[PDB]
Amino acid sequence: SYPCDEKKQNDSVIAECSNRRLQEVPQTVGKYVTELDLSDNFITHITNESFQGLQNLTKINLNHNPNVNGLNITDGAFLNLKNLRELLLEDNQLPQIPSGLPESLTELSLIQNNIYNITKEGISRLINLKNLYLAWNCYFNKVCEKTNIEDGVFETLTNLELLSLSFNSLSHVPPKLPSSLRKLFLSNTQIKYISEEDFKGLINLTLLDLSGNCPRCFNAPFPCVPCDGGASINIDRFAFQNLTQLRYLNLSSTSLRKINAAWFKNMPHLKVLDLEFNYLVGEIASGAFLTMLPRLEILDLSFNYIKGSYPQHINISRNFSKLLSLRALHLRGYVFQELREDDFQPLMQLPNLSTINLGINFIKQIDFKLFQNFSNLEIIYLSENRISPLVFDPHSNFYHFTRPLIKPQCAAYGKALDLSLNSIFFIGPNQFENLPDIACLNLSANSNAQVLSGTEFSAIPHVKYLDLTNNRLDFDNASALTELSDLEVLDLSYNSHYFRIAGVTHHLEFIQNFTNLKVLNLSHNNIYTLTDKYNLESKSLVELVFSGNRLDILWNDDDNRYISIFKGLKNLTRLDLSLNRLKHIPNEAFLNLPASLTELHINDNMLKFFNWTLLQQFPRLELLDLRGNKLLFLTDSLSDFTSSLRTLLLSHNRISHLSLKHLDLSSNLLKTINKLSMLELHGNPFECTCDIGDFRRWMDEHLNVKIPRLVDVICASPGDQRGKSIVSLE
Amino acid sequence: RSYPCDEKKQNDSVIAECSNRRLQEVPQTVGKYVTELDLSDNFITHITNESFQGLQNLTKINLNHNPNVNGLNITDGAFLNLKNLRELLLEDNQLPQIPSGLPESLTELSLIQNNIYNITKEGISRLINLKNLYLAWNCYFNKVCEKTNIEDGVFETLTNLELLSLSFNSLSHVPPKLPSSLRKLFLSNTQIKYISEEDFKGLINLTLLDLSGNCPRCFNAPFPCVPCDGGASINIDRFAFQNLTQLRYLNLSSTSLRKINAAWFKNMPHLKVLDLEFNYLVGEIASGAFLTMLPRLEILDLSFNYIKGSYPQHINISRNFSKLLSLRALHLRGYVFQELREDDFQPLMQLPNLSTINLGINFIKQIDFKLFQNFSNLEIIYLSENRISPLVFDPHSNFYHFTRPLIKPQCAAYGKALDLSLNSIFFIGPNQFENLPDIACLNLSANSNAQVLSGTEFSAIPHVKYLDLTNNRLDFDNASALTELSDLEVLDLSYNSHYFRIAGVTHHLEFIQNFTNLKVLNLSHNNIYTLTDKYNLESKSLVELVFSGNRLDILWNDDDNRYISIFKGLKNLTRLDLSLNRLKHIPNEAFLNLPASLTELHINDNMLKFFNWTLLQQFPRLELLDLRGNKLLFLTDSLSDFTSSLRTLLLSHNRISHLPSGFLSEVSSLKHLDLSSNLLKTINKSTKLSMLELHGNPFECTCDIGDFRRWMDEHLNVKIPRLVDVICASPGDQRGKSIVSLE
Ligand SMILES: *[C@@H]1O[C@H](CO)[C@@H](O[C@@H]2O[C@H](CO)[C@@H](O[C@@H]3O[C@H](CO[C@H]4O[C@H](CO)[C@@H](O)[C@H](O)[C@@H]4O)[C@@H](O)[C@H](O[C@H]4O[C@H](CO)[C@@H](O)[C@H](O)[C@@H]4O)[C@@H]3O)[C@H](O)[C@H]2NC(C)=O)[C@H](O)[C@H]1NC(C)=O
Ligand SMILES: *[C@@H]1O[C@H](CO)[C@@H](O[C@@H]2O[C@H](CO)[C@@H](O[C@@H]3O[C@H](CO[C@H]4O[C@H](CO)[C@@H](O)[C@H](O)[C@@H]4O)[C@@H](O)[C@H](O[C@H]4O[C@H](CO)[C@@H](O)[C@H](O)[C@@H]4O)[C@@H]3O)[C@H](O)[C@H]2NC(C)=O)[C@H](O)[C@H]1NC(C)=O
Ligand SMILES: *[C@@H]1O[C@H](CO)[C@@H](O[C@@H]2O[C@H](CO)[C@@H](O[C@@H]3O[C@H](CO)[C@@H](O)[C@H](O[C@H]4O[C@H](CO)[C@@H](O)[C@H](O)[C@@H]4O)[C@@H]3O)[C@H](O)[C@H]2NC(C)=O)[C@H](O)[C@H]1NC(C)=O
Ligand SMILES: *[C@@H]1O[C@H](CO)[C@@H](O[C@@H]2O[C@H](CO)[C@@H](O[C@@H]3O[C@H](CO)[C@@H](O)[C@H](O[C@H]4O[C@H](CO)[C@@H](O)[C@H](O)[C@@H]4O)[C@@H]3O)[C@H](O)[C@H]2NC(C)=O)[C@H](O)[C@H]1NC(C)=O
Ligand SMILES: *[C@@H]1O[C@H](CO)[C@@H](O[C@@H]2O[C@H](CO)[C@@H](O)[C@H](O)[C@H]2NC(C)=O)[C@H](O)[C@H]1NC(C)=O
Ligand SMILES: *[C@@H]1O[C@H](CO)[C@@H](O[C@@H]2O[C@H](CO)[C@@H](O)[C@H](O)[C@H]2NC(C)=O)[C@H](O)[C@H]1NC(C)=O
Ligand SMILES: CSc1nnc(CCCO)n1-c1cc(C)c(C)c(C)c1
Ligand SMILES: CSc1nnc(CCCO)n1-c1cc(C)c(C)c(C)c1
Ligand SMILES: *[C@@H]1O[C@H](CO)[C@@H](O)[C@H](O)[C@H]1NC(C)=O
Ligand SMILES: *[C@@H]1O[C@H](CO)[C@@H](O)[C@H](O)[C@H]1NC(C)=O
Ligand SMILES: *[C@@H]1O[C@H](CO)[C@@H](O)[C@H](O)[C@H]1NC(C)=O
Ligand SMILES: *[C@@H]1O[C@H](CO)[C@@H](O)[C@H](O)[C@H]1NC(C)=O
Ligand SMILES: *[C@@H]1O[C@H](CO)[C@@H](O)[C@H](O)[C@H]1NC(C)=O
Ligand SMILES: *[C@@H]1O[C@H](CO)[C@@H](O)[C@H](O)[C@H]1NC(C)=O
Ligand SMILES: *[C@@H]1O[C@H](CO)[C@@H](O)[C@H](O)[C@H]1NC(C)=O
Ligand SMILES: *[C@@H]1O[C@H](CO)[C@@H](O)[C@H](O)[C@H]1NC(C)=O
Repeated sequence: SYPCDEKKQNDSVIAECSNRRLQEVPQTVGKYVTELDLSDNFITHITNESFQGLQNLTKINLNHNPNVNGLNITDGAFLNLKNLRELLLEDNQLPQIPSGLPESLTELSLIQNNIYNITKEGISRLINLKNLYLAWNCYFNKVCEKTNIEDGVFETLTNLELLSLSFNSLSHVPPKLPSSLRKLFLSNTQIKYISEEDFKGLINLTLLDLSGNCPRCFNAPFPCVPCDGGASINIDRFAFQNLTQLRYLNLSSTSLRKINAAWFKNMPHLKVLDLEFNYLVGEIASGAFLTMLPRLEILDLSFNYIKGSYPQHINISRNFSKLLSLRALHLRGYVFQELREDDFQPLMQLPNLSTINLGINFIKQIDFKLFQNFSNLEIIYLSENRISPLVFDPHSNFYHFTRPLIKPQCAAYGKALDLSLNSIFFIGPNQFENLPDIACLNLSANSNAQVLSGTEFSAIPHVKYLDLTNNRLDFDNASALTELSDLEVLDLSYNSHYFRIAGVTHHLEFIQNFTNLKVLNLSHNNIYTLTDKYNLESKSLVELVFSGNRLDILWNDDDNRYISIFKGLKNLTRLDLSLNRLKHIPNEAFLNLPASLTELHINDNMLKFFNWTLLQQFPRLELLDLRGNKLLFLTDSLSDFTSSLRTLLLSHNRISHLSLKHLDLSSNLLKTINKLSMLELHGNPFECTCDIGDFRRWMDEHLNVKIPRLVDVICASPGDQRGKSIVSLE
Repeated sequence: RSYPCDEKKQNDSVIAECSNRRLQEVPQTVGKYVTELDLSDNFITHITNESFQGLQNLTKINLNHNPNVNGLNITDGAFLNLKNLRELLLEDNQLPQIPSGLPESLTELSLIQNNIYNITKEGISRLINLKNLYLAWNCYFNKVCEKTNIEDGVFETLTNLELLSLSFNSLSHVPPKLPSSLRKLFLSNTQIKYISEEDFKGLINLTLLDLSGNCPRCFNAPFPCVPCDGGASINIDRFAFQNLTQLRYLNLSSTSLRKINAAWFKNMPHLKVLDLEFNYLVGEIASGAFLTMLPRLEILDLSFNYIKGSYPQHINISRNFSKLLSLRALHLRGYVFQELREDDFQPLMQLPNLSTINLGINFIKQIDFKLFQNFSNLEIIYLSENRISPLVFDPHSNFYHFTRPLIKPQCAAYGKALDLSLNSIFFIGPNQFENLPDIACLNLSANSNAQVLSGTEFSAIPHVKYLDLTNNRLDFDNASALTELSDLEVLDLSYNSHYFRIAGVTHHLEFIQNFTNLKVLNLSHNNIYTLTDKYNLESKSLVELVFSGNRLDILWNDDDNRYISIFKGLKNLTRLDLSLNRLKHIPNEAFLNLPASLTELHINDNMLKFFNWTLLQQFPRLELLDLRGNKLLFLTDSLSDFTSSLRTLLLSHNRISHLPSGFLSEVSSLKHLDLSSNLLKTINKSTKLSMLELHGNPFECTCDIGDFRRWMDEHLNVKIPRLVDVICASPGDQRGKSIVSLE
């Protein structure tokens, strides 16, 4: 299956031809293929011969061609393809919409080109278009002052559901838009005024994006140019009167000081409202508009701080109690010093509020008991505040940061409190007094140097997932954290002494006291020696991450004190030993790794030899990861030593000569192959020669097996073929 | 030409540096003129009386850290031959006993980091000339030495002994029968929990006593630590120090002290330096009888005396601090408190010579900054690692008192220095610097500070000369940025990025030209890839631009050639750092538009495949050219035709495989040529050259090299370092031998 890999999905067969240095549309493409991904290549010309005799094609991706003049597409180059629905032509340095596109198309993407004329003929006549993407064409870099949209070019597209013109200079919403529209994206379009007539038709509209017009252009990485003065976007009172279906409204970075409550009079289903990066401190305090949003589930009022203002208190309108459907409130970057019980009274009566996001407010103190008064809080996000011890890609939501606030696997356990990146340099006795019952707690990165003694967390004893990463904690005391008898996940990654000094010693006895600890992460603790007790012991532990410590020192111990260090983890199935500067694992030591192991990582060490013999000791082992070592040869008789192994990763080793499903030998020193569904081989210095004919034939006799990056499976020698993919030659 | 050691003249005397050379024996190829021999950090296993035969003149030997990667075997009387041996260093040698038969000539002996548990007469008594004896670290916590045994009176015979260090051994009690000659006695970490009146006896000449780390304050300690019973402090008799009238330096750090007996200092009128770090003296700081007893104290360290879990509103400073009349530096780190008021520091305001106040690591939320106006000689206000908001191992180091300058000397040289690094100044409040004295040196490093600089932020301290803004998230796009500091000479904006760590950051560097006396600017690691509106840096004054870790590759592959002249407007620039800019190729005309004034050009750690040597003609003043760590393949045949000014050319870690014949030829304005770590197999046939570095090349040790070998012997002036690492790659049997080794 070449030159592309060809694969089943659904009832459709797919050709992945992305990122392979192709200089032309191959003619070696499977005839069954209905979707062709040619993205991120070096293709320069598309003609009506490029896709000849291929009626079946339904989707083509030509994005990012070519790399490192743009893409030349003849007139009617695609017209032949009677079934073409989806055509992606992003980042192609196109100067005009290609002429003679097939009427079959339902999705067309021309983002990141140089198209300044949206002409009928170009797109008129593509009546079947549902989704049309024209964003990022007349962006500030280079020639287009304004994007010329021929009058009524879209009125003919009466099935158009999505139109994106974001990141082009338009000045005004185009007239003569089809009523069929459901999602209209007009972010960053230099539209400083919205008339009553601009959206009058669009009854079916569920999403409107006007973000970044009259931007709040403060320290924004991307070019930012506000309207004259600090002037906000101008939106007519009745601009939105006929948009009864709107669910998503984005007004981020429109320099808004006032929000007209009449905008929402006829908008009873509004679900999500983005008001990040405006100046709505006043409006938050009064807030007529808040009574008009009884179905709002998500409100983002982030980064509406006033420059230079660090008020004692936040002023929350009482009208917030009228957001009855509110599930998530995002109030980052208001910036204020104190949160009192009373300031959040309006929110205490909202029945479905499960997320309060107060990140990046530099709050010095919070009256923490106030969070007891919420019936459905699942997420309290307080990262980047100042709590003390208590005694690019177009398809990104630029204005709203998009990944989960708290790691899903932590918040899964229950109520989550994230106090990362605050001032909690030690754990005060009253640190967690008056909190609700917390299951997930983040203390990451507080320069916290607490000597854990078994009393610090007793006020929230039902924590299940505890992130303590990037602190300077001492867990020598065997009672450390034992007050959390229900703890399942503990992350102590990157924990070191305060002074970041050479030395330190560890005592890991506290581990055994937990009867339900599942995952423990000790990565990059620079553990080189254990005190008094040389064995980790746990009946419950399933995953130990030990990367970035000094097992080289521990196992070269003159007394062999640590030969059985992990053996006491009787239930362990995953072990990470990466980055331990291992040259040689004493045979004995390796045999005393838990027999229960399922996944063993010893990558990025300096292993010169591996005793393959010992694998019989691990009947359950499925994955063995030995990447990035210095290994020289493989055993001839692997089948003797394991029946279990599915995946063996050997990339970045020195192997020069040659029951399971995946073998990675990429980036080794193989000159040839003499004589299971994935074999990785790229990066080996193949001697492209006839000896190689054996292996070549083997490839043809096993098409099911996947070999990725064939294009990077390269002849090194002799000189005649060097740099040539082994497959092309005969 | 010396081998294996490098030999040099130091003062009057000749010296051999044979450190870290993988030697497996004491060489016999050592210069006869040599009086000091450094064989440290090698693979030597045996020292016999033959090791140093024919080196009578040796005065100092360093055998430290032999061997590397069981210990060093020294025969009896191995050194006895050497009549002039004064200084013998035997550190980290895994020795089990003091070598027997040491020469009586010794004045300094160091046996630190070994396994010596018996300090015997026979070992050292009768080395009557010893002045300095170091026996620290022999019976530490790790391994066998349960306790360390000192034969009675072993030191009484050493009547010239001035320094005795027994730190980091288990002793339990100060040894008896110590010579009166002692001036410095180090007993740190010796498990000595009690000090009697009799312990210091007749040590009337003593100027330094170190008792730190006995009954340690163990909390969170970086190194293994064992406190005494309960939280008990060291026990020091009232009269323990009554006859130590000369004492100048007393170290009581980490002795768990709650109370300081003022009678300890009754007879100690000259005490200069007093270390009390890591104790529990919060109470004593508030009352502090002892403070009246120290009129000549210049340095007081009361750091890290915080109480566990205590974060009091206020610090309580005794009025008795006003009796420390000679005080030059006060170190009060890690007391930990929330607020500093004017009144709290009244006692210190009247001390005439107090020039350093060190309040690092106190997590102070607010300070009444006007209070520092009331000090006549403050040169250093050190406030790192506090919580100010916006206003609207090596045994020869001090183990307890962190030793480098608090503030970079080159910053503090300009004047009063204020260090507010690692605080909470996420923006610059309008009142940030209201009420400060006149500050010349200011550190704002690492405050997550996202200020949009507009030319007003620093107007209350307008005479700042050295400004460190590193590791913040500042915007200096406004051309008025920092212009209120018209006297600014040094600006460090290293590691400045957007708050949200989102990339794509654009820059405007017009503000630079406003300063008529800006000398050094550091824009390193700002990931600058594009400039808005103005594409030229311009300055009449600037001498040094550090531009490392930006994207000149992007800037110079500009399709419009917008940045061909980017630096040309820096008319006075003499040093430019272009390292780490991912440069593959510098457009010829971009290189020509680098300032002609340049004296030092660094383009190292890029990916240069080619270098247009011809352009060096445009730089008649260029003295240093640094092209290390690139991908360069060959050298022009006649460098002399392109420069008559170049002294130093660094080409380490490049792909050069052939030396042009007639190169290194003609004009020789070249003193230093570094071709180490390249791909040279040999050097053919073909100067004021005085250093040639060649180590790390895969030399082909077959007979053709003989040319180069002979050339070495015929040019002894030319220094070639690391000859031991100038190594045959081929043919096998020669591989791994130094080429000088070949017959
Ligand atoms: C300290 O050490 C701990 C434990 O190792 C680290 O925590 C783990 O981090 C890993 C990422 O390293 C997490 O694994 C990732 O979880 C994602 C979510 O998984 C969902 O779907 C799976 C399907 O099986 C479910 O099992 C699961 O319940 C979730 O609903 C996955 O998206 C990731 O998938 C990965 O594998 C596939 C290949 O099969 C790839 O296609 C993906 O791209 C990706 O590589 C991944 O599995 C794991 O969840 C974490 N565990 C815990 C307890 O949090 C910490 O990160 C570490 N700390 C630090 C600072 O390093
Ligand atoms: C942003 O950019 C600036 C400018 O580069 C950096 O500040 C400079 O940092 C360098 C070191 O990285 C400083 O250079 C060092 O100065 C030391 C002090 O020198 C004293 O003694 C000499 C005696 O000749 C005098 O010339 C000098 O005036 C001082 O009295 C030197 O000790 C260093 O010497 C180096 O060279 C010799 C080789 O001959 C070696 O033996 C030394 O060990 C060492 O390698 C060195 O010259 C420079 O002084 C700083 N300048 C300023 C203005 O501050 C900032 O570091 C940078 N910021 C960041 C975050 O990188
Ligand atoms: C203004 O706010 C609105 C919300 O009110 C916001 O609209 C959202 O835009 C984002 C980004 O363009 C859309 O997210 C995409 O959804 C599509 C369709 O299902 C997917 O193709 C995308 O996922 C792919 O690509 C991702 C990243 O490139 C990958 O991570 C992913 O695996 C997929 O391969 C992506 O999720 C989102 O649909 C809309 N919201 C809607 C339609 O309701 C708008 O972007 C805001 N404006 C700005 C400038 O931020
Ligand atoms: C308790 O406090 C006392 C001071 O009251 C302190 O004594 C000091 O010890 C340090 C460390 O040994 C000494 O500083 C050294 O002085 C000597 C001689 O002049 C030098 O050899 C040392 O420099 C060498 O090493 C340095 C780095 O290791 C290098 O910079 C240099 O190149 C040299 O190779 C170093 O400057 C100091 O002499 C004494 N103070 C005296 C004698 O007054 C003692 O260390 C404290 N105790 C503990 C446990 O910390
Ligand atoms: C606790 O807080 C830290 C900081 O917010 C989180 O660390 C980030 O993790 C994400 C997602 O895995 C990474 O992509 C980022 O690089 C990390 N950010 C920083 C600032 O280090 C961490 O995930 C949080 N822990 C939990 C369980 O939610
Ligand atoms: C400003 O404060 C920062 C942090 O205190 C100083 O940064 C240290 O610089 C020294 C010497 O160059 C290094 O050895 C340390 O590793 C640095 N620490 C950190 C956390 O970066 C900086 O030197 C100070 N600036 C001045 C001018 O004194
Ligand atoms: C907090 S009120 C404020 N006033 N000036 C600033 C920065 C300068 C103008 O952009 N900030 C501020 C605001 C925000 C949102 C963050 C993240 C930071 C670091 C600082
Ligand atoms: C100062 S109050 C305090 N109470 N317990 C601690 C840590 C436990 C001591 O081993 N700290 C504290 C003290 C210091 C000195 C620093 C630096 C930190 C981060 C915290
Ligand atoms: C609006 O959407 C509905 C589906 O609810 C559809 O039937 C109608 O035709 C759409 N309006 C158009 C295409 O103008
Ligand atoms: C709260 O959530 C439930 C389930 O998602 C839903 O039925 C209910 O209507 C929501 N409450 C409001 C006021 O919307
Ligand atoms: C092993 O861990 C699993 C979870 O992965 C758990 O259900 C079980 O309790 C553990 N088994 C034993 C024998 O401890
Ligand atoms: C692997 O180690 C075992 C010791 O348990 C030994 O018997 C065997 O010889 C080793 N195999 C190899 C190839 O070194
Ligand atoms: C004590 O010190 C002085 C030098 O400061 C000296 O004159 C006297 O002899 C010394 N005592 C000895 C060597 O016993
Ligand atoms: C202050 O310093 C000067 C010069 O360094 C010195 O002469 C003077 O004695 C010192 N003052 C006191 C009170 O010791
Ligand atoms: C440039 O700086 C140098 C110091 O390198 C100095 O000698 C010269 O006077 C300065 N010239 C100007 C014009 O500032
Ligand atoms: C270097 O550039 C100059 C242009 O000034 C040109 O004359 C010369 O040929 C170039 N040399 C090389 C080796 O490219």
